[PDB]
Amino acid sequence: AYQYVNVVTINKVAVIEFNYGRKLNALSKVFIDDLMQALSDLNRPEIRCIILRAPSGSKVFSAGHDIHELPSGGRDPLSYDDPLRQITRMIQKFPKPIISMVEGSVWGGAFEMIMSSDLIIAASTSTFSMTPVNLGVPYNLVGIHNLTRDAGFHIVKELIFTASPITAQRALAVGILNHVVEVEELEDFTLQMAHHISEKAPLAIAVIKEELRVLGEAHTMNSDEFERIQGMRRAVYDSEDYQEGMNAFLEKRKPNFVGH
Amino acid sequence: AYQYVNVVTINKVAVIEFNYGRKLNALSKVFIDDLMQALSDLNRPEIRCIILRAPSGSKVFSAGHDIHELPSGGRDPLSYDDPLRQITRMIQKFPKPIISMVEGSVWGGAFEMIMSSDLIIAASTSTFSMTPVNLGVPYNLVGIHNLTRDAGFHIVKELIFTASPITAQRALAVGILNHVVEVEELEDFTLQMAHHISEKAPLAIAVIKEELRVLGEAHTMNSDEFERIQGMRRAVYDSEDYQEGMNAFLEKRKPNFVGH
Amino acid sequence: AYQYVNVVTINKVAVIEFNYGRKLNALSKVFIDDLMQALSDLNRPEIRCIILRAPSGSKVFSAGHDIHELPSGGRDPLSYDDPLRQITRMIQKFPKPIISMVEGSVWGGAFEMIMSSDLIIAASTSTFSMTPVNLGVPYNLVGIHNLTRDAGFHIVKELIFTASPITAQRALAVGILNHVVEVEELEDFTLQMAHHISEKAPLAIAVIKEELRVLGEAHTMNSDEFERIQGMRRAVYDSEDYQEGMNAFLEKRKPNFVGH
Amino acid sequence: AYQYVNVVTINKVAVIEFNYGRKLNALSKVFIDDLMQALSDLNRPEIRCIILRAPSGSKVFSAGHDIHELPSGGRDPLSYDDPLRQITRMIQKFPKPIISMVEGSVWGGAFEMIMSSDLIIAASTSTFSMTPVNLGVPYNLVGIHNLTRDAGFHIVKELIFTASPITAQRALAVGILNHVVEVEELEDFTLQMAHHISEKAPLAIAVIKEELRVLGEAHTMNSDEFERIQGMRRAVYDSEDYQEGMNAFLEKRKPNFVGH
Amino acid sequence: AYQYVNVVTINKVAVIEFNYGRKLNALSKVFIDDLMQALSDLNRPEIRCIILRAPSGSKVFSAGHDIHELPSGGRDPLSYDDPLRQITRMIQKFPKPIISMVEGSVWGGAFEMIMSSDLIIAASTSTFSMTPVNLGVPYNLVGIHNLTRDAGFHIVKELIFTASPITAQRALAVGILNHVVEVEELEDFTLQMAHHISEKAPLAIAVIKEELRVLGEAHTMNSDEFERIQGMRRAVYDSEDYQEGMNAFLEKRKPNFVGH
Amino acid sequence: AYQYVNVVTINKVAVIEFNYGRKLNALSKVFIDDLMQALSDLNRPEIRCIILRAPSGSKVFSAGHDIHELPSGGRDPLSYDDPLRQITRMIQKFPKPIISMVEGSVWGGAFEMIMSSDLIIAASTSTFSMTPVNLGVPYNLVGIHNLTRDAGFHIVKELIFTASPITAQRALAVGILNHVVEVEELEDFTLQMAHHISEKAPLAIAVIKEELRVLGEAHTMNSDEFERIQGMRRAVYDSEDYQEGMNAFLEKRKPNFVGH
Ligand SMILES: C[C@@H](C(=O)NCCNC(=O)CCNC(=O)[C@H](O)C(C)(C)COP(=O)(O)OP(=O)(O)OC[C@H]1O[C@@H](n2cnc3c(N)ncnc32)[C@H](O)[C@@H]1OP(=O)(O)O)S(=O)(=O)O
Ligand SMILES: C[C@@H](C(=O)NCCNC(=O)CCNC(=O)[C@H](O)C(C)(C)COP(=O)(O)OP(=O)(O)OC[C@H]1O[C@@H](n2cnc3c(N)ncnc32)[C@H](O)[C@@H]1OP(=O)(O)O)S(=O)(=O)O
Ligand SMILES: C[C@@H](C(=O)NCCNC(=O)CCNC(=O)[C@H](O)C(C)(C)COP(=O)(O)OP(=O)(O)OC[C@H]1O[C@@H](n2cnc3c(N)ncnc32)[C@H](O)[C@@H]1OP(=O)(O)O)S(=O)(=O)O
Ligand SMILES: C[C@@H](C(=O)NCCNC(=O)CCNC(=O)[C@H](O)C(C)(C)COP(=O)(O)OP(=O)(O)OC[C@H]1O[C@@H](n2cnc3c(N)ncnc32)[C@H](O)[C@@H]1OP(=O)(O)O)S(=O)(=O)O
Ligand SMILES: C[C@@H](C(=O)NCCNC(=O)CCNC(=O)[C@H](O)C(C)(C)COP(=O)(O)OP(=O)(O)OC[C@H]1O[C@@H](n2cnc3c(N)ncnc32)[C@H](O)[C@@H]1OP(=O)(O)O)S(=O)(=O)O
Ligand SMILES: C[C@@H](C(=O)NCCNC(=O)CCNC(=O)[C@H](O)C(C)(C)COP(=O)(O)OP(=O)(O)OC[C@H]1O[C@@H](n2cnc3c(N)ncnc32)[C@H](O)[C@@H]1OP(=O)(O)O)S(=O)(=O)O
Ligand code: NI
Ligand code: NI
Repeated sequence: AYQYVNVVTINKVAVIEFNYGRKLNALSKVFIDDLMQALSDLNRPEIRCIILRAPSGSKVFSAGHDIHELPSGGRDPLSYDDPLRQITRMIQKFPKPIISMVEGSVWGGAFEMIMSSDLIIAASTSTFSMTPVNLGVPYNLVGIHNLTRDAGFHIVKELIFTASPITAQRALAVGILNHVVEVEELEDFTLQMAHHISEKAPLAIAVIKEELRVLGEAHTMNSDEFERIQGMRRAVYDSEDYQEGMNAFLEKRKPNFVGH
Repeated sequence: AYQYVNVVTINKVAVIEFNYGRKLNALSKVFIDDLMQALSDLNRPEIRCIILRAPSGSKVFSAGHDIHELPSGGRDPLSYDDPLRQITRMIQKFPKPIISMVEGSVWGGAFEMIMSSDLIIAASTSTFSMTPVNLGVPYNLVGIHNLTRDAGFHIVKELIFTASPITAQRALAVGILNHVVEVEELEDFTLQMAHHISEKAPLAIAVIKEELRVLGEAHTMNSDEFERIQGMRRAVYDSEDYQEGMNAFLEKRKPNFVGH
Repeated sequence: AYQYVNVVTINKVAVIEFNYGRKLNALSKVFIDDLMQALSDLNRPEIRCIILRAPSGSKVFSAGHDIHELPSGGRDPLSYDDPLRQITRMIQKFPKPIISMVEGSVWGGAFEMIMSSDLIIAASTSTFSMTPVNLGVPYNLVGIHNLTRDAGFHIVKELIFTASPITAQRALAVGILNHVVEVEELEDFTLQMAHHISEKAPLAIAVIKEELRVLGEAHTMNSDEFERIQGMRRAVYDSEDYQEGMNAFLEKRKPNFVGH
Repeated sequence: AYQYVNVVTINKVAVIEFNYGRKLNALSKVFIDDLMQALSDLNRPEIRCIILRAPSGSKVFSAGHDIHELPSGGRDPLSYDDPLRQITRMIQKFPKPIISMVEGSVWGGAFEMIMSSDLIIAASTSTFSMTPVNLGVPYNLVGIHNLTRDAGFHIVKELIFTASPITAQRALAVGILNHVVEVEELEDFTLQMAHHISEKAPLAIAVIKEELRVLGEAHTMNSDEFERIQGMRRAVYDSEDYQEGMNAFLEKRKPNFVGH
Repeated sequence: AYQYVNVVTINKVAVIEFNYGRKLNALSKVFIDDLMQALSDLNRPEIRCIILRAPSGSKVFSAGHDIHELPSGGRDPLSYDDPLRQITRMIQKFPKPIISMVEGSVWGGAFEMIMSSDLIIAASTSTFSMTPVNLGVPYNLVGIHNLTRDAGFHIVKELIFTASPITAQRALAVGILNHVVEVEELEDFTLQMAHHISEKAPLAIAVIKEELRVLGEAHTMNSDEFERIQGMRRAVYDSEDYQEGMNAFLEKRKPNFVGH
Repeated sequence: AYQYVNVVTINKVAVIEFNYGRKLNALSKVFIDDLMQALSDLNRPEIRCIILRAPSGSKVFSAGHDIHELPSGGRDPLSYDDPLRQITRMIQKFPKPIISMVEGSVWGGAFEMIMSSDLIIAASTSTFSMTPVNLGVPYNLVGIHNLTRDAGFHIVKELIFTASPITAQRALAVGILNHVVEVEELEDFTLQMAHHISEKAPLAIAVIKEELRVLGEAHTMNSDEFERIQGMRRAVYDSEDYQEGMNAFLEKRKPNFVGH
């Protein structure tokens, strides 16, 4: 029923499995359109819990935002109706829990996507990287905020400023992951927890989830502060460095950033 | 001088011990009113630190809200002057440190109560559960907010959406607990910390505790957002699921939740 | 060049070494003025990352706020223009990452200073304490807020109410520190990470740092609540206890606090 | 095409005329559902400006909330999905200007409804009253806020505390109305302005309307404050006085309020 | 029963008449303490509306803050527990409408006091001046906020930057006053309105006043911004100019301000 | 001296007169850069009050934003460092009162500019229009906020949705202006007020001006609401209507807006 995802229903749990292996489940507009369609189709009282996953044995869970779909320069790369912006809002507003079940490496926007979900259960061999400083991308306020609700600020700044992968074991220690399991146990450990959640009161889960969403968003600022940040972001997406970051990825080389 | 608590004073440290074991120290109106009177009576310059505890050897620290006293009549069960709501505000505004010293199992409202205190020191055998999804209860914004200042969002959502107990060891790992001690060392570990705090400057403690309280509360939202959440909560406490949750608990059977 | 700091530039990384061992790198105005000038002078495109350190082998990283300079004539000791308040603003607003590379003991205002920095890498023998309750100091809102973005509320309250030192191992476990290494590896580990950061896109680093700063600050309150807190702080810095704390420190004796 | 409104379209201007004169255009659920359906049907690119009006010659523009549909005792009479609450939100979110063109007397909820619209043009004989204090109604935060964006606090508190009618001339003087015109010129004057607005850029109008909506709503408070206000409101809608106010209106007698 | 006020109650209305004309009803601690005790004594269910007035034929309604009680030698003149700050909070939180019935001239803190009240009815010969720039006083955030809810910013800035008296006619036109009437009608007009308000639902009045109070207060800012403003205010109350403003007032001469 | 403004000092008052009559004082980058330099040059203790004026006899006070300098499409026209955005911040943060003394017609950005000033004194023949809906411009949040602190919402929505001029008399009536005077009296009346202000306490004026600025900006919102607004603004500046509005102005014809 979808080109880019496969949905299986097990009792009251729906498992949405990525089927975009040819672009390593990059969050291209058409992939995200199918994932959002599949979530919408599952917004029914007989479904009580969602699992997001890559196919069994995947080396790459998701390669993150489709770098080819980023603008060439002079345009905001992460505007409100960008597909990554759409899917994080939809996950956060969805009235059922969404568990990210992670096998393989997770990159950039895909790391934000799983951080926006309710629980993360990961393989012992999974790895996690936050990548805008590799490309010169001015990440947006909402996107950064979605990275700050689990690990502390020092941990988050190390992840973003180094863009270095962290292990599942370190991700568990700093509070990013709920559980780390051997890859052979991942699917059944995650399904056991999803089935348990599915026996609980779904209207209580939905309103508690919404209350947590609203409290998590409730860091408020005045208009001048937001427009000041937007002007800083524009200077970045106008920079030579942003174009060097895009070109280095296209030419498969290490970018040379100079600070303009 | 109280029916439902025993108070011992050791120089500048006051220990408030639950005396409601008949009802597993459930947070009934008469128990909370005594606990609040005892705290009020200890608000004197000669007292510098409070310890809350269950009696030595308790299997159950507190069974949480008295489910007989939960409003069933399409009436908000966690309104501003509900005893649980009163005691958390009082604990948080109290100008001395309050340490929860936990032996036995902690449930629901009693988990929110210890989370509202300043430090938690627990026995290695103690266990912790947050239970509103078991009953279909739409936990209130302030109450949920009180669960979000220690562990991360993914961890909080696991605790609430599963309603599964966690060990003291996991509660320490995720940042809920300050210390975990062998049961036979719990009382003297907690007392030595309370005596030590009692040597420090009480006016500096009080103003710093109050500054943390107001920074912790300073997640702000507009009226529309609050009224929208209140409407969602009312749809939950009006639901058939909420009735089924209450009735199943009291009739000692598994509830059948349907999403209405 | 600078009287009170030494700067070594290695490729794109600047290492700022404290040179105030006379007062164990206490935050005297003359020392902070030199540190802020040295930071300002490093705000140039060819510098990509800063390390702050005490001299190799230091027993004391920083002894904290200069207690001789703390106002005890009954004015606010932590007003907006105080050296500690100035250096934390400058570190947070600095468009390059600032890593605190810690060897030795860290006290009070120096603990707030490293908490305000982006990443903290510490020696396994380093120790950390937050000390206002030893002196009767009413720590200000911004300074307390700077302590709340890494460890949870319960842990922060234990640190502040006890003013007890914690080990590097505990500071890592509770999420204050990024990494703990053997002293012999501290320069190698820290420089490797700083050089790595220095290959990344500096304009993306700067805007994301600023986004995190403004999100971190975005706990808002009304004027009445601020003026109320300021009145409570005044009552503390006018107290007999505050004079007793200051005198006790200068006379190298134990303060006796009485709650006025 | 509607039972309770009549819609006329003149180029880019739509006039929605009430057709509920046998209940004096009271804001009953059936009337408001037709009004909201008519607005939704007009959310089309070629419609640029809406006028809301009562029929020509109306003595009563609207008698406000249907007092027979106000919750009798114990339920919030002004919950998020109450019809008055739904229509003010829809008017304010609607991406085209909505002009209230007022002939006759305006009461209670209907006064809040025209205040929620973008412009008010009124007959010289029109009158305005805000009536919750006649009935003992605890008007909700969003609804009170909707009355505060035109005239000052003192003038708003006079209107609500007295429940006395003001003339169109006073309503113009204090900043509630845009224009006052003789009743024979009201339709022509309002249509000329609507046609003129309709020549302007609709996407600029829509985004500026939405910017004003969000700035108007951006009075934020913490969860405890909202829950405290909700507890005060519940005490009022649980009061003897609230029952007495409803009873007195329906028995056409002077209420006897006693402050419980 | 009071030295500095006279209270008369008829039916459900109380009139608090100032009795401190030998000091032109200056807001000395002893006068504010009596006014607050009189209002506290009237917080009874049978009292439903308060009027504040000067005696019949007063030239000076209130000469404002007693300049003799303004702190010199570097304390904040408008700290949270200053009598003017206490009375404005008490009026705003008082669960009954408070009408200011004004005959004569209104100065400085007394202008803030009447602005904090619910309605102002004034004689046609009344005059109003806001005076901090006369004395070099850094008016506090709450106090300035209390002046912004009636007239627009440009008008408020004219009143403050000029310190020039405005007529009752102009005060009515700009939205500061509810009504202006000839002196001989002032008491009859105000009593008619107070007695009319006292027949309305008191619990509805109280909750709506409190909702307006919290919405009015709900302009929120971060800790840094409040601390930055406080540093600015301290520099002013530490200034040459502030000492010169007070000295000039008490020596009955014109200050020479120099901007230090 | 300046190419595009003329500055006169009279005692402690500085008058900045526009000298760009060949472009009807349009807010070009070269003009704004000169006005800002002149303002910065006058930030001196011997200057107490600023007046902004057009030359005596001007038909046009300012034609507003230089339409030639708006970016053609796909670019935000009112970014943080746009000249209009810069000048309004600088006027608002300027520690001396700035009085707009208006002869002639005021358009668009020039209307936002005088609104951002402290007081407006205008000739009886002056006229005022706010014009973004003539051109299809998505005005920014800060810009709109600057139009909301004087007149009420219904009045501001009329001015913006119609783009029709208002007279000085109506602008006085709705709270936009301080004073309207005959053109022959304008200069003398404005100078007398400016000289009067110049004898008051400048430090008190500066801190109260800054308090008002921050209270004025203190309408706060979460990141998502800001980014949702920016997405809407970008849909407008990407629109065919935006291109049509600019092309119509250039080609001197009536635009044909279609809603995309
Ligand atoms: C902008 C935001 C964002 O999400 N950016 C994307 C962040 N993602 C990344 O940085 C991952 C970039 N890719 C990689 O590091 C490697 O391709 C990955 C994931 C490790 C796996 O390496 P492999 O050697 O197995 O495969 P290989 O290098 O040959 O690539 C296979 C084909 O897929 C392509 N590819 C990979 N990632 C992306 C992507 N994110 N967007 C678009 N295309 C992608 C890659 O270029 C290659 O294409 P072909 O050469 O045409 O076959 S931000 O950075 O968070 O701000
Ligand atoms: C509503 C909020 C809240 O705090 N709800 C309450 C959450 N509390 C719980 O879920 C704990 C429920 N109870 C249990 O799990 C077990 O009773 C525990 C506490 C482990 C005790 O086990 P035991 O085997 O020793 O005793 P047993 O199950 O036989 O129960 C003995 C009698 O105590 C009763 N009881 C227990 N808890 C409560 C309660 N919270 N309110 C009212 N009654 C309670 C239980 O019904 C039984 O009563 P009898 O039938 O008279 O023997 S919320 O959920 O957080 O939103
Ligand atoms: C107010 C905020 C704050 O930052 N308070 C300060 C917190 N700092 C402290 O508690 C550390 C106090 N210092 C010490 O305990 C000792 O100096 C420690 C670190 C244990 C090291 O002992 P030593 O015997 O090795 O060194 P010694 O005591 O002789 O000091 C060397 C010279 O520097 C001086 N010194 C030290 N600390 C400070 C300080 N915080 N402020 C001002 N001066 C300090 C110390 O007095 C000595 O100077 P001389 O006696 O003149 O040689 S708050 O508390 O966070 O609110
Ligand atoms: C909850 C909010 C709200 O909007 N409350 C309702 C506010 N509306 C009012 O207070 C209007 C009350 N009614 C009146 O003042 C008069 O009925 C009105 C509008 C002036 C016109 O008087 P008339 O002489 O032409 O007709 P008359 O008074 O005899 O009543 C005709 C029949 O209609 C009825 N009626 C009127 N208004 C309402 C209403 N809002 N809800 C329900 N019924 C209403 C009135 O009771 C009478 O009924 P019958 O005697 O059976 O024919 S609140 O108050 O703002 O909080
Ligand atoms: C500090 C805040 C505040 O509320 N400041 C106070 C603002 N109040 C004023 O500026 C009013 C100052 N006073 C005057 O303008 C005149 O005294 C007024 C009130 C018009 C009355 O004129 P009169 O000719 O009838 O009486 P006269 O000028 O000779 O003074 C009578 C005696 O009372 C004294 N007086 C007056 N006002 C105050 C005051 N606010 N605090 C302390 N004393 C005051 C005045 O100095 C004179 O004193 P003696 O000659 O010693 O009997 S602030 O400025 O808003 O921030
Ligand atoms: C975008 C923001 C903004 O500030 N927009 C600009 C708003 N300003 C306007 O709409 C005013 C546009 N101009 C007019 O209304 C009239 O040109 C004005 C002030 C009344 C004077 O008309 P007159 O008949 O007296 O003289 P006339 O029109 O013949 O002289 C016109 C020459 O000057 C030019 N002009 C005028 N205004 C501007 C402007 N704002 N930017 C650029 N050029 C302008 C106009 O195009 C014409 O040029 P030439 O005749 O070709 O030399 S927004 O709209 O607030 O968002
Ligand atoms: Ni927060
Ligand atoms: Ni406001």
